[PDB]
Amino acid sequence: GKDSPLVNFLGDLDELNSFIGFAISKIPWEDMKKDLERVQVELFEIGEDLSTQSSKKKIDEKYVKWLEERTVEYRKESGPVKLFVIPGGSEEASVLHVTRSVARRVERNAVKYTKELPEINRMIIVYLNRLSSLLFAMALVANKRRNVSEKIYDIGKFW
Amino acid sequence: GKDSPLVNFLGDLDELNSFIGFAISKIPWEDMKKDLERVQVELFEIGEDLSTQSSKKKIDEKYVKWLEERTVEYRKESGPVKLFVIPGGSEEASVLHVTRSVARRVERNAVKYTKELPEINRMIIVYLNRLSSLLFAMALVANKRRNVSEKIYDIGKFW
Amino acid sequence: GKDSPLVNFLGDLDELNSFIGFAISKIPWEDMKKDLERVQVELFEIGEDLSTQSSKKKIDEKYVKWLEERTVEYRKESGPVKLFVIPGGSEEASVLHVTRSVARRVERNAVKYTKELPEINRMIIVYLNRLSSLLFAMALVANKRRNVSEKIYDIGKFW
Repeated sequence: GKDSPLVNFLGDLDELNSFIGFAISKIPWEDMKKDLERVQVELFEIGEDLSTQSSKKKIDEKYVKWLEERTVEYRKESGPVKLFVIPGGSEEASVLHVTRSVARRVERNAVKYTKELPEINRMIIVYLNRLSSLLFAMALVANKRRNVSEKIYDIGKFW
Repeated sequence: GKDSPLVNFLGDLDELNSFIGFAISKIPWEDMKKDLERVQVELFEIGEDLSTQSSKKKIDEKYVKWLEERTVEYRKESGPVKLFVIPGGSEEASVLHVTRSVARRVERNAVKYTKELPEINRMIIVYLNRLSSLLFAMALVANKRRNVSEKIYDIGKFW
Repeated sequence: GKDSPLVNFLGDLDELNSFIGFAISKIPWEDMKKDLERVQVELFEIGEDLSTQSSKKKIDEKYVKWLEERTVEYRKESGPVKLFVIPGGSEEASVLHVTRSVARRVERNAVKYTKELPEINRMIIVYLNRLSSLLFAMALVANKRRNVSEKIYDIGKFW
């Protein structure tokens, strides 16, 4: 039976994974390609965690850790940015922002699916949350590397 | 708490805003880039309207007006087109059509969110409706500027 | 009245149709462009089937047949591939995978819409299911034609 919470969650993961594959094909920098390729493998691990109630794979803090550390490294390169950043700029940053918004849609759906499947590993939602911040940091670096300035809808805070 | 109607509406606005950022990065014409960049700022204003029950920003008829006037200008350039237009053609028109279909998805979701949040400013749904027609008109002009003919699934009407 | 199951189904078909239009604009091979252009026309026929309770157009086995036969031809060219394929590679295969994941989202939604509209022609869901496999086969051929190797998250089976 389809349309189930599990099938839909796996479907959302695949959609996100496919946009990531598209971002990788449009980004020329090896550091970002390497990081994103690791995320794709881990999205498959997340799917196996979900599909086997954490029996075959179990997402834990180390997965989340790596996302946070890479996020810190990209931000070190881009430097501080005013919030909010209007998504866009270089085609590389633009595709990363699209991918980021899809990751956020999967994150919201995951919270909803957890209501129907309380057994879902909570670390999965944390991973998804950290992933969107990593994608955001990568988009900032993409524009910097492309000599493109960030467009801001200024709310008075910076990151 | 996430998964709420407000958080989901804001998430949909961000996804649309990100596709618009992607369309801008793929379009070489300054008139379209200028118009789309204004829409991105206004999507942030729409988000603030929603988030503050129209206290900090309030979408009104003038926002919608500008969308309609620009729509008329693009259509003046493309001339009449038979309906239905099969989405595609130049990469520029194709990305505009994708963006248009996402705007329509946000518009439908907005109608659904209004059921859970009757306080939402109705002008927001009107803005979203006009935006998809503007994106459609821009896609027609994009193909014309690219010497690409529109593909038609003819229903006997023209616009 | 919007937000209805019919309006949402038609909206999902349009979103899928628009991504297909985008994939066509990014693919240089005439065989794939021809096949995808036929799918776009048929998505409009599916919309008319839905909108007229199969009165004006009626999706039947021959539609599905053509999808399966073309799928077999692309697979003959790509040869066998290990599963699971991590979506991505060439920009052509990447956009095809994104389109494939959207087709799968429309397929899942269709199952849900059928619950609210039991009159929907069941062959429509079958068509959507076959379409995602065709898109998958095309993505394999796209990478082969681009000298790009498939990335695999190996589950021990091949197709």
